[PDB]
Amino acid sequence: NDKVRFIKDELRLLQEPGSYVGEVIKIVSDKKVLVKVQPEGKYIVDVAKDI
Amino acid sequence: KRIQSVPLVIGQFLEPIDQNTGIVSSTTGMSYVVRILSTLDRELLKPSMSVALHRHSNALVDILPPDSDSSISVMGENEKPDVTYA
Amino acid sequence: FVSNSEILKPFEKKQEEEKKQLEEIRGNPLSIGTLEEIIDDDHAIVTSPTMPDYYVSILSFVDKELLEPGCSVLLHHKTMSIVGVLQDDADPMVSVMKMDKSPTESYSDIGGLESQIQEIKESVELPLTHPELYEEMGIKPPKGVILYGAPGTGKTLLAKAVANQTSATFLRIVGSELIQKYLGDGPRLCRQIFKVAGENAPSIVFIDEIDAIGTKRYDSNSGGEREIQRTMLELLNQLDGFDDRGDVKVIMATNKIETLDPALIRPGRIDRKILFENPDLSTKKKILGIHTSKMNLSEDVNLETLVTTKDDLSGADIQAMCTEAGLLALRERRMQVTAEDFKQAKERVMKNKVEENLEGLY
Repeated sequence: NDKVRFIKDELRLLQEPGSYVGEVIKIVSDKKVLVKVQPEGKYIVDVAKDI
Repeated sequence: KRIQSVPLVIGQFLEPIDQNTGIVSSTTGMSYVVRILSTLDRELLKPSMSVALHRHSNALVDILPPDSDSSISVMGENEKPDVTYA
Repeated sequence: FVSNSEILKPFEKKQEEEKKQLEEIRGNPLSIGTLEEIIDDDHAIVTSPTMPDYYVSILSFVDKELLEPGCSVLLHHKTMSIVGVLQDDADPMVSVMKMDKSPTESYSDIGGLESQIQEIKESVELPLTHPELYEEMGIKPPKGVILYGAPGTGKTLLAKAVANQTSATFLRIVGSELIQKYLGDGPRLCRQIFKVAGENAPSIVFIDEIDAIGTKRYDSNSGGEREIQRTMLELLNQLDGFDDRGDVKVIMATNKIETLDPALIRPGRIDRKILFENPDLSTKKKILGIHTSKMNLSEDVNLETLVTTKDDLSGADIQAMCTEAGLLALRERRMQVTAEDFKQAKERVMKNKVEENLEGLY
């Protein structure tokens, strides 16, 4: 029964744009991390609330 | 599995991360981390195996067979044995 | 209660109301880039690592004096507007700058040279430690001193003990790094050496053992005769064309300064010249006691006897015998070095380490 609900709800996961790829460079006291994308440049985003 | 149909993007697998989740690198140069389709398997692919991706969402679609077209050699020898070693 | 309500209350209220606007500004992926140029109209041009071209205005959290061509700024995702300037943290870029963690090498180890030690202390350490002497006098302090002498006179440890008591910035550069393989990068390096060192603290530029541009025998990095004139004259312009308030000191030392271009010295900047010779029997007695201070010696070892056996030796040759004598006792694991180790140590130094000079007269 769970496999029925996992596959039907996968449409929302497949239509999701996904996520980028980057690396951590430096951090600040504002809880903002500097993410360096390999093809692109560097970006400052917000860290996850779990960690 | 058949929602993707025609509009597919050629991807390439890199490294496994999570169960039914993997990182892919397409020919556009932008690497994305998506979830593996339920009909596929991590053991049925290779670290260098090329896969298919969605046009916009770039989600994993299907595992291509272990035949890379690219250029140059492509398939194999064509009319090569025209001479001997003597 | 009353004071905190009229001071801390209105200030903390404005800070909380301000940071609510920082979400729509300092949020977003916050792309970065390189600043190109500014204008009195409050506008600039920034190039991200993806190489775009954008022309926008100047927002808050940045000063006009802080904006310089070639720096790092912070752009915006949607509006693509400059958020502010981002200063470089975790040291000024290149970390090989020899920031001198200060192992604290004192003057007691270089003792015996005190005749020539107080010479460099007055032209280097004195204006840094006691600037009131030169300022109230009216004379301009010298920008450094040039050193010349035979190898082994302690020219390397002389400048090391000076930077210890000054507690300021001091640099150590090898003379062979002034020339690179690519054409044009030689003088470009010499520009960044004095630029970064002059910005932070009254630093000192010390380049030791300069073989630059002589007896080439270099297949790889040889740049011809064009690298000769560009690299050398770049250092001369740093002591002439480059303006400074007197906080930058340049001290050069090597084995032979005759092969170098004398026009590079320009001794109107450097009024101090220190030479070096071989020590006598009285000076070697003080140098020998320095290395043997922490060494454990037996009762049959005499300090004056070892100095008498020394013939035509420098300060490095004295430590060479103290090191060789320690290695002989280390093989047998002896706490106190016996007299038999010094007998075999002086024979190995005078044979290999000490070679007859090409002087040859008399």
